[PDB]
Order: sequence, then C-alpha cells, then structure tokens
Amino acid sequence: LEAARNTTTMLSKTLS
Amino acid sequence: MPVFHTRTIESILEPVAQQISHLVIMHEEGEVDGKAIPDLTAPVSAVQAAVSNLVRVGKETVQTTEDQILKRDMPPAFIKVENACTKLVRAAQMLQADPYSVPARDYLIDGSRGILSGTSDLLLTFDEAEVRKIIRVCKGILEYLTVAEVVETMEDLVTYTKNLGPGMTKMAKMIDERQQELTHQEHRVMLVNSMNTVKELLPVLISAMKIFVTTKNTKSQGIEEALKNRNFTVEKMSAEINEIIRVLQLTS
Repeated sequence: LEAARNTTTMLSKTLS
Repeated sequence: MPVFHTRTIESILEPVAQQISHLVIMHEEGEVDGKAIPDLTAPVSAVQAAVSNLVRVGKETVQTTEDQILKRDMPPAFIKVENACTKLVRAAQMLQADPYSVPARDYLIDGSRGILSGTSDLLLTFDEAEVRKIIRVCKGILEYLTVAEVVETMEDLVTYTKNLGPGMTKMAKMIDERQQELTHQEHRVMLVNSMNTVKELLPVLISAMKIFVTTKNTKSQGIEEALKNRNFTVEKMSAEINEIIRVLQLTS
C-alpha cells in the first residue's frame, strides 16, 4: 500500500 | 474537503491534498502575466512512474486476494489515477512551450485532483477490506455466543472456554489497533467503551454458565434463573459486538 506514498510524493514535489 | 478516515491514509494524503487547494485558490488570482509557470516535466516524469508502479502493485494485490469486493472496486481506481496522470503529463508538455497556457492551468488543476481522488479510492477500498477482516472475526464470535445455549457439561464448558478464549483475544488486538488507526475521536470511544464492556463480560459469562451447569446437574430449583442471567449475558455481549461491527463501518 505504500506505492501510494511514492505517488503522493512525486506529485507533491511537482507542485512548485 | 472531509477529513481522512485513518491516520495512515491521512499521512499519505494530507500533505498533498492541501497543496492542490493552494493551487485551486491560487490560480483564480493568476500569478503569471510575467511570473509564469516553470517546466515541470521532471516532476511529471516521476509521478507517471510512481503511478504505473501503483497500478503494478495494485494489480499484484488484486490477484493475491480472496476478497471480491476489493477485486471489483479496486480496478476503477487504477484507471482513474492512470487517466489523471496523462493530464498532468500533457500539461507539462504544454508548459514546455507556453508557460502561460490557460487550459494547462486547468490541466494541472484537474489532473492533480484526479491523482489524489483515485489514490484515496485505493486506500479506502484496501481499508474497507481490513475492516471486513475484523468484522468477520466479530461475526464468528457472535455465532460462538449462540452455541452457549447448548452447553450442559463441565467437560463441554472447558472446551468452550478453551475455544472461545482466544477468539476473544484476537478480536481485542484487532479493535485496539483499529481504534488507534482512526482519526475521529467520537468513534474511538464508541469502540473502546463497547469492547471494554465485552472484555468484562467474558468472565461473567463463564460464571453464569458454570452456575447453569451445576443447577442442571444438581436437580434443584432456580434453574430458570441461572438460565435467564446466562442468556442475558450473551444478549448483552452480542449487542456490544454488533455495535463494534456497526461503528467500524462509519465514515460520516
């Protein structure tokens, strides 16, 4: 279930 | 908008979810007309990876499951998220070229929501399955209460306490860790209260049964009374268990 964390991170990082 | 069901879920989504909103409000007050938006291809280069890797894992997960609600429900979320990434990737394409693109603004803004939404849907569906596991233990224990009626021998009683003891214990571990996992506090008490009531009653039920057994094998009066307090313990016990079952299913 932590692939979902991976996803959540790349998207987060993108927001800039 | 609404609060996340579980801290684990919330950990995964709160930081991100928030970011979107700033972006939602922020776009309305356009910060371009000179500032512009940079190239986020790199950012999207990874997401698109993490997302294909969520579908691989999710995909792996659907095969390796007895559960059928998860099997049907889960797949839609893959594509919701996978579809949503595509929007992101185009938006990043549009911005390589026209940092000022208006539809790419929306393409940023809807695509990001889609990833969040669809990822929430995975986490909720996977969770809904965890709860069902707990529920099953619950329902099985409930059945094991129904058979309290037929015990009439100390030999039988001992198996039945030996059988039912560790069912009770399992259930305890599960709900104690589940109440810890949930964000809402109001629901938390409902579980802890309800489950403490049960843990108390287990000894009482054993007793109320030993009293029944003895009077059955004692050829004496007040046999009915011992029976009443028996059945009552089981009634009350079940009431609490079915409550636990029910509170476990609240998202509102």
